[PDB]
Amino acid sequence: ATRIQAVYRDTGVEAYRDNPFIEALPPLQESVNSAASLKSSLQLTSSDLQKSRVIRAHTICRIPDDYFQPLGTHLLLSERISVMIRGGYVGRNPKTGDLQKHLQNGYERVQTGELETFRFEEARSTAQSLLLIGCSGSGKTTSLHRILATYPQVIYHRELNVEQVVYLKIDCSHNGSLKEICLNFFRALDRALGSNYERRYGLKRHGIETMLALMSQIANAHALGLLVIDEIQHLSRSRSGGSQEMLNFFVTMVNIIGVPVMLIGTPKAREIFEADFGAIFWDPIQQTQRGKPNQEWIAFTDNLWQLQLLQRKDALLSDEVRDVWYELSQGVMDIVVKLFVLAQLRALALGNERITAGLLRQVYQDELKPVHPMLEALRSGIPERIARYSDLVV
Amino acid sequence: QNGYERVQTGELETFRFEEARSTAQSLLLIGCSGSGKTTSLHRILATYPQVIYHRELNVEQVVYLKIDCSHNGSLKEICLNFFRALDRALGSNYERRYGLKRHGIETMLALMSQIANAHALGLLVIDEIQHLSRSRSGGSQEMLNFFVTMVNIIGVPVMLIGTPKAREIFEADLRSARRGAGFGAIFWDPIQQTQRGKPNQEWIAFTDN
Amino acid sequence: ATRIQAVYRDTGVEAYRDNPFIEALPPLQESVNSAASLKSSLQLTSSDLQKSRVIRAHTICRIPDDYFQPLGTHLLLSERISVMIRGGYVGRNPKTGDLQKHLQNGYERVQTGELETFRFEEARSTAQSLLLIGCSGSGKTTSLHRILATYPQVIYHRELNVEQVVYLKIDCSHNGSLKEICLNFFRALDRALGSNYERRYGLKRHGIETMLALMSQIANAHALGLLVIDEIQHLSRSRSGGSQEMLNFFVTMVNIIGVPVMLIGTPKAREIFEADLRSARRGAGFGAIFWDPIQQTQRGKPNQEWIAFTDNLWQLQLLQRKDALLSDEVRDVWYELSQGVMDIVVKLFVLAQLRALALGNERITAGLLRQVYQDELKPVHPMLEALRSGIPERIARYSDLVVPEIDKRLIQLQLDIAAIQEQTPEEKALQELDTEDQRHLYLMLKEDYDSSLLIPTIKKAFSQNPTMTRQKLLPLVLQWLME
Amino acid sequence: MRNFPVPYSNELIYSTIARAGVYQGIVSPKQLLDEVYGNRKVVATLGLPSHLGVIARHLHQTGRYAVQQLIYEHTLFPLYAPFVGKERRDEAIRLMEYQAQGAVHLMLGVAASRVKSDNRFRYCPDCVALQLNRYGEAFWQRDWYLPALPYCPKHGALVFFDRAVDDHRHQFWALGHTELLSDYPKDSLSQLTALAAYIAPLLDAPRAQELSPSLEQWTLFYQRLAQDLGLTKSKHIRHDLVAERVRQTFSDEALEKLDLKLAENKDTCWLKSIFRKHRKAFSYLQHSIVWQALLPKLTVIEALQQASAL
DNA sequence: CGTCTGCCCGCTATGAGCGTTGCATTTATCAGGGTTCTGGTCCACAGTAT
DNA sequence: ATACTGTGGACCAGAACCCTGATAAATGCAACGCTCATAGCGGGCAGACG
Ligand SMILES: Nc1ncnc2c1ncn2[C@@H]1O[C@H](COP(=O)(O)OP(=O)(O)OP(O)(O)=S)[C@@H](O)[C@H]1O
Ligand SMILES: Nc1ncnc2c1ncn2[C@@H]1O[C@H](COP(=O)(O)OP(=O)(O)O)[C@@H](O)[C@H]1O
Ligand SMILES: Nc1ncnc2c1ncn2[C@@H]1O[C@H](COP(=O)(O)OP(=O)(O)O)[C@@H](O)[C@H]1O
Ligand SMILES: [Mg+2]
Ligand SMILES: [Mg+2]
Ligand SMILES: [Mg+2]
Ligand SMILES: [Zn+2]
Repeated sequence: ATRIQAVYRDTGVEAYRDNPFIEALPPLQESVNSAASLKSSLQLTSSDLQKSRVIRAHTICRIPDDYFQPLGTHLLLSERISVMIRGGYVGRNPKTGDLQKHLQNGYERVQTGELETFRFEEARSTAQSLLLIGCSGSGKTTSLHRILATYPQVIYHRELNVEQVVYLKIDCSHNGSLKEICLNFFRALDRALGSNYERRYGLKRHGIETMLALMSQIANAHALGLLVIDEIQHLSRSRSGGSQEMLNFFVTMVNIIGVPVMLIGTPKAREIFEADFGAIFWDPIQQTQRGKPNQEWIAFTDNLWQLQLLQRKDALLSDEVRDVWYELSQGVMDIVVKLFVLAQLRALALGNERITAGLLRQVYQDELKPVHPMLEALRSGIPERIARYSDLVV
Repeated sequence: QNGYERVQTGELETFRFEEARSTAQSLLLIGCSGSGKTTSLHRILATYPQVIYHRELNVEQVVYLKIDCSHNGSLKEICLNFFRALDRALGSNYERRYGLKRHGIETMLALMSQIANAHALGLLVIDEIQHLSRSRSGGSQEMLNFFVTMVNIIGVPVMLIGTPKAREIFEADLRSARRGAGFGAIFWDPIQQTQRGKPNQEWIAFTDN
Repeated sequence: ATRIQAVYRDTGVEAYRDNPFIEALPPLQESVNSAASLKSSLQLTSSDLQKSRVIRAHTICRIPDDYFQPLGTHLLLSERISVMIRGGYVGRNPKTGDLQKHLQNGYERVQTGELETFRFEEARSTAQSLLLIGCSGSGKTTSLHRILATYPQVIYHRELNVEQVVYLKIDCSHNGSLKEICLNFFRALDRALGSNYERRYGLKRHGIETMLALMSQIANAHALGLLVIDEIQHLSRSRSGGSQEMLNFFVTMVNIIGVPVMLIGTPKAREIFEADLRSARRGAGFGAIFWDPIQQTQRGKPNQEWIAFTDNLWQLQLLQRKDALLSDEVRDVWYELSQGVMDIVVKLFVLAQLRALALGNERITAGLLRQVYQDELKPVHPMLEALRSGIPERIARYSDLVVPEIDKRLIQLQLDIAAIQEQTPEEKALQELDTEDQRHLYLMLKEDYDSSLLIPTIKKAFSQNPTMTRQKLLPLVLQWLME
Repeated sequence: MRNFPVPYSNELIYSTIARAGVYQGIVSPKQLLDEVYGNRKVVATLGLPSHLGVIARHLHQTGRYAVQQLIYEHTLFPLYAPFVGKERRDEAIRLMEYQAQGAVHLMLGVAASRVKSDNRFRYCPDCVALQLNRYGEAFWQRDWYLPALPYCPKHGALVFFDRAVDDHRHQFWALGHTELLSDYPKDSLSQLTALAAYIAPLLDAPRAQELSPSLEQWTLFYQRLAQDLGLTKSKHIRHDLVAERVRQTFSDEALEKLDLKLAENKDTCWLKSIFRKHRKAFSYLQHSIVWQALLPKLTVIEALQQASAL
């Protein structure tokens, strides 16, 4: 809802030389500066070390919300998202008369109710697709809230009157019913823009066939850049005939309509995709990269370690603590931060103001019991034993 | 806008235009029946006043709101009981205006967010989660999908209370287990007479008082 | 909260005889002079002229708020509101019985006995619900704010534990709603009483009928004098509901509550009540006192109101190059410039001095007023020419127009006044001369001739005799000049 | 509405409002009026539309388009303003900016068409190709919809097909490319094309903003112009030179296509009504044909210059 | 062979999602009057025949 | 130089209209009704011993 006037750049690539849409974005950045731009941390300062205990407890508890570190893959993800969000505007140019054809055709599909109806054969669409499969707790949503936060959402032009929306994010309904995805697409463009599309398009009882074309034409009423779909595993839980319907509609949209789409899901949602696109697989971090310990694990552990807020602490880290972390957490990105925060919270509350391995073990075995059974399979490492359950690596 | 011109002209190489909300965390509290998990919550939450009205702005701050599950067990009565417990703390008629039969479950979940942002809701405690273990809910995995798709409600950290029968049946998947114990799962137990061969001062003091 | 104990004066009128509610009000025997004493004005002396230009700018910026000159219609409005306030308590007599007991007793006496005829006409409300329709920018709100604040708001009684609220003020806002007035009445009663009536009666669950039902109870419990709804012009018809049902709702308000009620509006709002106004029906009521701008001419001669206001407003000028007498040409021009609308006539004079302090010479010209007119009256160009046209439809369509945000523009005027480099020759003369009460002679005789000889001559006389009064100083400085 | 299309160069506002509903998948004719204006009683009009200002508030954030530019550059109002009268010209805008609709046609007392005469939807065979190639869209244009002449000023004759504005009063229709545009053998009257070319530049000319000669001014100008080169006898109308000029430059079939029969036998003829002292508003056709007949080497704007100056 | 005391399974009860239907609702149809409009009128006025 | 005739401007008056209210008919639309799938249940059948 950040209304920003647009002032254009002058791009270098000849394919982008005319569009206002692709010349309104902030420039793409080299991988050297991109890694430094993403990183953020806490202010700290030693003035708080001698303050009261209660004032220190909340500062300790504010660690997991304001602490992000770029790993190796995020620098690839940022580049791929930038390319895949810039490549979706070269076929919808309003200056040379291309958006008018892409928008005039969409009226015919609304009239007849078929998505293969075309009026202008000259209209060509360019789009890309991706899927981002990773183990639960690996922090894949926050990556798509920090990579995709450089681009402002709503930019307003003045030569035209188009209010471009750069990115939009929806969540599939838990039941996976074929009407609620369409009814929730009109509830993100409804808040990010401040309008009432839902009342004029959803309350009037239409069939699914027309409601699907209304989406594809409203998305081109503006200049939609990215429709990323989170929580795709619920699609398997719908009624019969819907498992394939929106695995064909979401490839019709990419091929014909021309709006890029990326899908994000858990490993147990891979089966419907494989029940029959570039694939990026995310795995929990491991220290044992080939024959020597990985540098990323050590660097991240030191970066997190320098945020302690205890009056009497060990400034230098010991390798036994690192081994305890890797044997109690198995490297999934959610357990480590919560475990460290809980351990130092218990250390502050008890009176022993320094963190030890025994305290870590006691906190892990006393406060994280609903999580132990699944981590037993990860700790064992047996492929057959780890093959059971869901949401695990396959 | 100023950062936008500075990044367009080349002076500034980075900016943070807007960041969405990423501050939704939950917690579960399970203990044996009769251990006092409700009178140890009403008295703790009786210190914070519920309704706060600000003159400078025009919002009412509902600090906390307590819902109880029904006797049979289904999601729709929980969804409607949110409204039935919200219209009493304030003076309003949300139940008849919004709680109609036409709306589906997903519409109610997407509609709770607007009211939870109109009034700055702080905490939402759900107790007696015991009744939802097995019932005509349409499926254990579907009800678990409901309790995990309750993330789209704007922030509003939630606390879940149930008997030890709820834990094993209810948390049996990693993606839902990590959200139940998002801030540590507090477990309760009865008082022990002998700590390590020495009488506990807690039991003695409680019995004497 | 002026909780004065009720001191019971005696009024010789038979109708107001021995009423505890009425007697606590201020007496009315010399109220005509009191009504004509509403006049207020700033005090300005010749000393403020030699100050720096920022101080003069502040002094000019202070003129709009503390200037008020009573006119003909103010006396009529004061007398009418006094009649409405004091005649509203003949029904709710506390010492004797209420109205229903009186009617029942009259019926029982006319049944048998020898009371031949009894009239059941009773009181229509208790006084007519005046409707003060007038064009926006004429000065209704300030007139009520001053003539309704001379009555103490709360008269806390002693033997009866009741509060005698004498007047009240509801006020709508932009894009209001029908239920908003009912809610705002309860909310505004708390500020006048200090209680928390909104907690128990201000629930949103209640329907529109229940709000009025509770309003009747609370208005009967507290002896209420008046209920002044204001700015009906701000309401939006379509948002609340049916436009023609607003008249029904207002009639229901007038009938149920029973206390005198007076609405305010603009000729745009007249079409809501026009159905009852056209008919001469008794019971519709809603008498209208029309507010009209000041007329220039009367019987083919200039109206005395216009010149009386003009000279009084023209006495407040502190221009350095100012002439004593107002020229006739500007008198002719600003009336056609502003059509006599009360608000903008003062605003043009306010802006003229600020513009002249920066453009150059410190005087008033017709071109300066024209320039101010094209500068800061842009939103009100259509309404002014609609008033010039004289067709009622043109005036009705262009009502409710007001200039936005003049106060913020005044600040940037002052800031622009602050930043200047060059100076006038009179500024040099006052700076170089010892202007400590010696300035007055120089200022009063500056325009006779050039002051080049005057600057050292007054110094010569003053050094000749340092101890003088200005009264004796004037003959000597006059005598040495002619030599 | 959040995205109101900007009008193209030299098009009617009706096609703009139509493209404002073609662009967002609104097919129910009631919803378009519900969203654009908010009232279900608003009418659809070709030429001299009303309720303008609501159409400009949508384009407000663009600082260019305003009420005056919309009415003068994007309607058919320029044809009626200069000739009828100055005060009526100045009051038409204030009568038209607001919600009044009935008074618009009444006050400009020339729109008594009664039955919809040539209000069938019209287009041009060659212009659509140029609009397609330079824009990618097709729209209604002010050049096609001249009130009387059914001829495109540059070329050819307009393609009538069978529909009408009275077929659906509450429907805005945009031109459909997939709706076949079939050519027919061009049957053109060259005099009508020349007249259309002569009258075309008045539509887009800045100087027609405020110049409206007065009624008495019209009378004196016509008397002086008639007496300049000898079109009037001593206090009598010649009745022969005026007829032979218009018959030399215009043939009778052009006049019947314009439905403007001359009547020398009958005393009541429009040509004699023009030369007598004027008391009512006159159409642009009569002034244009008189100007073309009396002097053939003068433009419309400079003709109005000479008419108004003296 | 009674009976028996606990099993099942076709069944009953019930949540979840969608589809008509009477109902209010708007729309459309007919008699009528008076009003501005334009069609036709004329009459003083100016220029020629005796 | 004045009666006779065209004539332009001012002027009566019937007429198409057209606007509006009173009444019947078509109709879209929230208002229940229905259907579908799903989980537990008590009379009935095979069974089986003293
Ligand atoms: N690279 C990282 N650097 C710093 N903190 C991280 C990183 N990755 C994850 N985190 C932390 O881990 C948490 C992110 O987890 P979530 O935001 O829930 O994503 P997610 O739960 O893994 O996505 P799912 O399981 O597919 S719904 C936050 O507390 C982050 O601070
Ligand atoms: N600390 C305590 N001291 C005394 N009584 C307690 C204490 N905690 C709980 N109780 C008793 O427990 C009862 C409440 O139990 P409750 O929390 O309703 O159980 P559950 O959580 O299983 O519903 C109260 O009647 C109260 O008397
Ligand atoms: N006698 C007076 N002297 C100076 N200003 C006056 C006088 N009477 C009215 N006004 C002006 O009228 C204005 C307020 O009245 P107005 O705004 O018209 O009421 P409302 O807000 O109801 O329209 C004030 O700004 C004040 O300057
Ligand atoms: Mg997420
Ligand atoms: Mg409990
Ligand atoms: Mg006011
Ligand atoms: Zn053409």
